[PDB]
Amino acid sequence: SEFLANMSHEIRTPLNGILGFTNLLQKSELSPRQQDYLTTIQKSAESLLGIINEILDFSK
Amino acid sequence: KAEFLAKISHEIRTPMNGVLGMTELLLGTPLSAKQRDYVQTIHSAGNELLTLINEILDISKLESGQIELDEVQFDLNALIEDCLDIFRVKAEQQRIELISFTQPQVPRVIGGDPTRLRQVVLSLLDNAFKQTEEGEILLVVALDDQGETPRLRIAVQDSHLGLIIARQLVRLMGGEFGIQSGSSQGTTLSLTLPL
Repeated sequence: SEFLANMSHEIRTPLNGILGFTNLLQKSELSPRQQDYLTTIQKSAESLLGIINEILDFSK
Repeated sequence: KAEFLAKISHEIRTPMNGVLGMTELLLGTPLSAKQRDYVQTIHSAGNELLTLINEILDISKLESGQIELDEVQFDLNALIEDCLDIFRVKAEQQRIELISFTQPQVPRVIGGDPTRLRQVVLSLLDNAFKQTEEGEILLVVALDDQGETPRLRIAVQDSHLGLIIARQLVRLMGGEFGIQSGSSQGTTLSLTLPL
């Protein structure tokens, strides 16, 4: 199915950007709560990137 | 298959709202100008991405018989003119001449699903600018009496996953959705609906 592949790619590109900026923020000067708030974003975004990886093989 | 997408888009929605919620709280805590720029960028990209996902879930629910369309009287021109104002600001960042032209015989008020029709026309406009470079984008609202009862025609010509969702909506709306293109005339996306 081409839709799932298109949906995955459409989601992946912003998603790597999210992770990219999240990483950058993690390297910066932030409080533990901020860092903790960031760790949840990373976890959620990484989990989301795991799902769309399934979808992209599922289409295959 | 419609329930398979709805299940997928659901699984994808939950972590997304997790990201946005966290960014929302981050925006409320002390941040440097650069940090806030990063967080604001994560928040903008996150919302655009949640919007698409919700539109994917929305159409899947509609095709799974799980929800239905809205049928209410509603000011067509106001809707059209609300969508064009969303793209005015981008027609002058992207040196584009955005024009509109509603026909004489078109009624002001019609019945249908306003919020989802708004999604459709915005999707055709979004496509249009992304395919156009310093040209003209022409949105036309007209009537199409070909096929017994008179029918509303909304077309956007210019000089793609949201467009697929837009086409499914038009079909559930009992309409047709077509694509025109000529070397001299540019590409035209149109959607003919019942009145």
